[PDB]
Amino acid sequence: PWTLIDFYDNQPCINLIESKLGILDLLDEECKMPKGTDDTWAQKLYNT
Amino acid sequence: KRAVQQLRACGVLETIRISAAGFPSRWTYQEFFSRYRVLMKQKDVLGDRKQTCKNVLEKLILDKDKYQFGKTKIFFRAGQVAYLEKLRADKLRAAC
Amino acid sequence: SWSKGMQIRYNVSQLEEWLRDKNLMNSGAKETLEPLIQAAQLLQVKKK
Amino acid sequence: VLENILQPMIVSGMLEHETIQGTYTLDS
Amino acid sequence: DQLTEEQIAEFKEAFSLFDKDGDGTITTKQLGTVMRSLGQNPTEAELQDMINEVDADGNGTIDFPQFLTMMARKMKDTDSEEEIREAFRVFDKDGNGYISAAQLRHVMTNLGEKLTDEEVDEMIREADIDGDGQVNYEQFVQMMTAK
Repeated sequence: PWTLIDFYDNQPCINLIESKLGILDLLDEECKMPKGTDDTWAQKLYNT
Repeated sequence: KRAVQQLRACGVLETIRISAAGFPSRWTYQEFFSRYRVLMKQKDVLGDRKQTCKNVLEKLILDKDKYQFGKTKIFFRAGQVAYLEKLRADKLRAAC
Repeated sequence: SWSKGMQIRYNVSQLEEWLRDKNLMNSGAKETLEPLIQAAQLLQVKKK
Repeated sequence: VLENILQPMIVSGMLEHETIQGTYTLDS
Repeated sequence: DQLTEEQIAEFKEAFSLFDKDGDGTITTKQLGTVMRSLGQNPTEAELQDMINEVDADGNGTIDFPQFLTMMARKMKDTDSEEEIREAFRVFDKDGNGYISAAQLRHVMTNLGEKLTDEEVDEMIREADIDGDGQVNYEQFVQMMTAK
């Protein structure tokens, strides 16, 4: 049995980046929002 | 420097240590008997190498968790291969 | 392995007296064999 | 044909087998 | 323990054989030579220990009383023939009762206390060892133990 051995999962990072609240989705929103700018996008990332 | 930075990038060391946490080393019954005939005792030698080698390993290694018994190969933790090889070398050189 | 060199050489022997059974040393198979014998001897020889 | 017969034979018979002085030996 | 005087006299005769001075004292090299010539088995480590014990005095010569004490201390240690048999069985990988001459020669030449290849040839010729033929470990041990 492999009971002791466990799978180290990096899926939370993938969920954080790709899904909502990720920097790519926020960048897409800033692009679609008329006031998208680098500073406001960065502070949006930090706040979220 | 190149090797360590590229291994950090690849993250191979993480897989290495993860496998080291369990039983990375594996040894076949026939392979173990052939390699460890010196530590194998004549009185314990029998037709079935499985049980005899298991008993010899138990005598040599006190902790059960160190070795993982299997149907075909025995699996080991980090230090047992080095320990057994050191004992085998010492026995052989003393006999010679 | 240096250990397997003796096994290789012993098998080469076994084949050569097998040839002696058929008395085919005149055939020349040993002449095909010397590459293996040379490799085995080189492995057996000390390389210090 | 002889080579085809002997092809799987040699590896097990010659090297993998441990001579004592699908399994094939020197005597095989 | 007290050694029998017959053995003491035999030891003195053996000492006098190689004692080129005749004074009952000789160099540690011939000390080990006659130690082996007695049929006993001292380790070269034990030989060096005995040599340094003698050199502590600084003489470099083995006086007969200290030689007898050395004889007694050697008599303290006595390995058994079965131990040698098991040691040879260890190198008998085949277990057929026979061992290979060339591999035994390599074992002798390149393990632990390496000795001269001429001594290996001496073993081969004296023990009628075939150059390639398998040699029984047990017969070698028996004719070795005959003494």
